[PDB]
Amino acid sequence: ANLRTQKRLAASVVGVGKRKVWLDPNETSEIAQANSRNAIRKLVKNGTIVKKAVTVHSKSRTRAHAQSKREGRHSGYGKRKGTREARLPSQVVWIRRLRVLRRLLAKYRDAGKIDKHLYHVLYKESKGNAFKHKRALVEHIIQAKADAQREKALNE
Amino acid sequence: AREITDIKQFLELTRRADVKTATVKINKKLNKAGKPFRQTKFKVRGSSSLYTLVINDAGKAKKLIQSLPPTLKVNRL
Amino acid sequence: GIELHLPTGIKVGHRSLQRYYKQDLKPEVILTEGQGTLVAAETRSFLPAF
Amino acid sequence: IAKTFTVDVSSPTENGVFDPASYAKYLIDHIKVEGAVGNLGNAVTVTEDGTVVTVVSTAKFSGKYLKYLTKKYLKKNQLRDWIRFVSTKTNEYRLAFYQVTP
Amino acid sequence: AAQKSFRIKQKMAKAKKQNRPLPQWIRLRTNNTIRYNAKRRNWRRTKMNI
RNA sequence: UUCAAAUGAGAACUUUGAAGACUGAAGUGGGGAAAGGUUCCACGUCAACAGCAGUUGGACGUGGGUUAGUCGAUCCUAAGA
RNA sequence: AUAUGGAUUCUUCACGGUAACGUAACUGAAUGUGGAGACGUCGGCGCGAGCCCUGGGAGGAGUUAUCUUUUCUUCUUAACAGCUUAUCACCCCGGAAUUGGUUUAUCCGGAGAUGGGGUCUUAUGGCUGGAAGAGGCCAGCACCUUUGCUGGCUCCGGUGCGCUUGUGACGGCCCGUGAAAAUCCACAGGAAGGAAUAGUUUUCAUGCCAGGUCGUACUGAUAACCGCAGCAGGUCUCCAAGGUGAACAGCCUCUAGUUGAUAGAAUAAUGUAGAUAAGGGAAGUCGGCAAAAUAGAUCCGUAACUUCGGGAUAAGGAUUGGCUCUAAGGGUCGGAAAAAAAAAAACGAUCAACUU
Ligand SMILES: [Mg+2]
Ligand SMILES: [Mg+2]
Ligand SMILES: [Mg+2]
Ligand SMILES: [Mg+2]
Ligand SMILES: [Mg+2]
Ligand SMILES: [Mg+2]
Ligand SMILES: [Mg+2]
Ligand SMILES: [Mg+2]
Ligand SMILES: [Mg+2]
Ligand SMILES: [Mg+2]
Ligand SMILES: [Mg+2]
Ligand SMILES: [Mg+2]
Ligand SMILES: [Mg+2]
Ligand SMILES: [Mg+2]
Ligand SMILES: [Mg+2]
Ligand SMILES: [Mg+2]
Ligand SMILES: [Mg+2]
Ligand SMILES: [Mg+2]
Ligand SMILES: [Mg+2]
Ligand SMILES: [Mg+2]
Ligand SMILES: [Mg+2]
Ligand SMILES: [Mg+2]
Ligand SMILES: [Mg+2]
Ligand SMILES: [Mg+2]
Ligand SMILES: [Mg+2]
Ligand SMILES: [Mg+2]
Ligand SMILES: [Mg+2]
Ligand SMILES: [Mg+2]
Ligand SMILES: [Mg+2]
Ligand SMILES: [Mg+2]
Ligand SMILES: [Mg+2]
Ligand SMILES: [Mg+2]
Ligand SMILES: [Mg+2]
Ligand SMILES: [Mg+2]
Ligand SMILES: [Mg+2]
Ligand SMILES: [Mg+2]
Ligand SMILES: [Mg+2]
Ligand SMILES: [Mg+2]
Ligand SMILES: [Mg+2]
Ligand SMILES: [Mg+2]
Ligand SMILES: [Mg+2]
Ligand SMILES: [Mg+2]
Ligand SMILES: [Mg+2]
Ligand SMILES: [Mg+2]
Ligand SMILES: [Mg+2]
Ligand SMILES: [Mg+2]
Repeated sequence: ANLRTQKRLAASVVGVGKRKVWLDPNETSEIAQANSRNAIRKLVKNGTIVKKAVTVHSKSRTRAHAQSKREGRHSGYGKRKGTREARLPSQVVWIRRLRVLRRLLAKYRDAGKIDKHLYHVLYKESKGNAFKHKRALVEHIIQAKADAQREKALNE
Repeated sequence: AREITDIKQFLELTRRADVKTATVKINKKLNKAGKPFRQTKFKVRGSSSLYTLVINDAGKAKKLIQSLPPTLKVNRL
Repeated sequence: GIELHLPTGIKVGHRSLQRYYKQDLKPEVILTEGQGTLVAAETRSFLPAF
Repeated sequence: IAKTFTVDVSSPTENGVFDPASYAKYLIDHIKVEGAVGNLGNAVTVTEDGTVVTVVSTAKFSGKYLKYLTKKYLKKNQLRDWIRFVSTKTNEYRLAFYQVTP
Repeated sequence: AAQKSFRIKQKMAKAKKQNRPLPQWIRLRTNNTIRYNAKRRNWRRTKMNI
């Protein structure tokens, strides 16, 4: 009983690797009759030939580790390898910050929250790194509005 | 290949002299309100292309199956 | 551990054998009287061609 | 928005291996609604006539969940290997035997 | 090669028929000196050089 | 690497099941180019060959197999002849 | 090859739109002109595809003394076709200094910006057809050289400095500016050609026929090729999962694939490869040869010299796990008879990343 043929077939027919195929060891006489891709298909549906289950790879350990990770778990120096830059490029950090600063400055000019002349300055004042983050901008804005209102109330 | 829209225009196609066969397919789908209904596609094989009319309304569907030329071969499902 | 004998007089199976269950197998070879007759009548014994 | 799941306990019960009351007692206590157990707020009700068990749920719940609790309670009582949770139609479920021989 | 000018593939054919064993009725022809085919060639040992 | 079974005159080495392992996607995976030329695949087989063995084989014997208006060549020019 | 329908014409070779252009069409020889074919390399950015991750749901498998709304897995959609969809670009209105718009990257504007309203390329995506009838996942029936049959379910989302890759508009580089031809199209041109009882037309729709020759198996290498061989050598290329980590590094696994390199019994010398050593610390040797020490990241600190750019990671210090916290960093939307057999009837909300 040499089954190397029928095992090569079943693999192609059941549409899976040779290593996942299973031939019933007690039907050995039976399977030896197969010899044809058609024959085999009886044997698959019949149940005497079977597809083994994919061996299990669970991600559960990593899920758990990434879950804790996003609680800010192991960021400690000892857990770092690449440089600060290699982790999170400065250029990306910059680009993110400006975009936010500009979409802000945009939305304001179009809500009439600021005039054009004032805008044009904070665009230049922004590109030149005068604002750490989005709140710091709106602060200087609030200070510039209350600024031209102490020049207006004393010009009244 | 081509979906036909007009039903007065589809009915000319049904003759056209080059169309030997056609078919009526029945599907079970559900509308945007998530309710089960019956859709019907009229498939007609032209020489060089396939025309299919879609009717979601069941009534104008069932009656249009009587609107077919009797000479023309029809496969139900 | 193989089978379980229930109060209704019912033997229930084990899940470990699950594919010996779903596996159908060959039926008995059942000879017709025509064939049955002939087989018990046959004295020619063929191993050899050499 | 409430969905209705129903399990058929009939075949193992009348052959003597199963308790629809015990099984239903369990479901109530082990079902987690938006948190820990017992918390069913009249958002979930396990009711049983004895040939069928019925979960009616407004709260987050599924076939999977129900199969995971029922396949779990099976193990408690060692009726795993003698019985299997199986779906006849969507949300209409059945507890059955693998090989029944006379 | 797998993409071959016809002239090449035409050649390979000839080779395939020049390798088969001597026809076993020939050994019994009167005054025959030929024991077996000496011009046999095995794809592994001797290349044809086209 | 290990255990059982089948096969067989004969099993450390063949086939199946079980188990343990490794390549770890820049692979021991899936395809191709040049080159080879039937090695492909089945049946039968074990004299020589596979620096042990052999029931196995890219070995030996008998056969079967390669399907195009669209994938290539064919057409065009390059350095050149 | 050709026929029917459409379209054009008594204003013969169509009409609309201010325009960019539009459309189911709408004659066009000689000759001419223009386009495509047709193009480096690198950098970042935007968009897409596939993959990766991930929530809800419908199934099947696994584990369950104890815990886990749990772990694994199926839930897919081609060429081709219609309708729609873009950055760039261009058009009309209008007329800007209180200089404005704008990219990550500072370029743009009276040779007409911003703003208002449009036009196009269809790269790419979207909905529908193709097409669920296919494929996949489950529960079933019968049949053993018939072979199939029957049921269900194939659904709805999210996220990104992610990975490969396509592409776009950009920027950088050069005493280097990174093929050619077949082939097809448009245009200028007006030869020629033709209506009113009729004719033009095949760049519109539909219909009819034909598509020759040769290649096509398999290997592509720790056995199919070259090395005299089944030789640790040599030999161009595509696709590429999870974790750790800066990483296509190393180490572990998943899909697929192998488990083939003569075996058994003992464990002496000398070996080959790999290791460790008290005290000393190059006293060894032609010679610190060989080996050891150092190493990642973060924070501090960093000389002489110098072509002012370097030297420089100079030298030299300190920190690094686990756990619980704190703070900071965003998007979207709202202000003939008898018997027997057999057959049939300045807020608010909400959503979400990690990185310090
Ligand atoms: Mg920290
Ligand atoms: Mg990085
Ligand atoms: Mg920088
Ligand atoms: Mg020669
Ligand atoms: Mg061995
Ligand atoms: Mg490994
Ligand atoms: Mg191949
Ligand atoms: Mg072979
Ligand atoms: Mg053989
Ligand atoms: Mg030998
Ligand atoms: Mg021998
Ligand atoms: Mg041979
Ligand atoms: Mg044809
Ligand atoms: Mg071609
Ligand atoms: Mg050109
Ligand atoms: Mg399309
Ligand atoms: Mg669709
Ligand atoms: Mg589609
Ligand atoms: Mg189907
Ligand atoms: Mg889908
Ligand atoms: Mg991306
Ligand atoms: Mg590449
Ligand atoms: Mg091939
Ligand atoms: Mg390969
Ligand atoms: Mg080699
Ligand atoms: Mg060779
Ligand atoms: Mg040679
Ligand atoms: Mg790669
Ligand atoms: Mg990885
Ligand atoms: Mg990482
Ligand atoms: Mg890696
Ligand atoms: Mg290794
Ligand atoms: Mg292989
Ligand atoms: Mg082996
Ligand atoms: Mg060796
Ligand atoms: Mg001894
Ligand atoms: Mg020492
Ligand atoms: Mg010491
Ligand atoms: Mg010392
Ligand atoms: Mg000395
Ligand atoms: Mg000395
Ligand atoms: Mg020396
Ligand atoms: Mg050294
Ligand atoms: Mg120095
Ligand atoms: Mg230092
Ligand atoms: Mg600490």
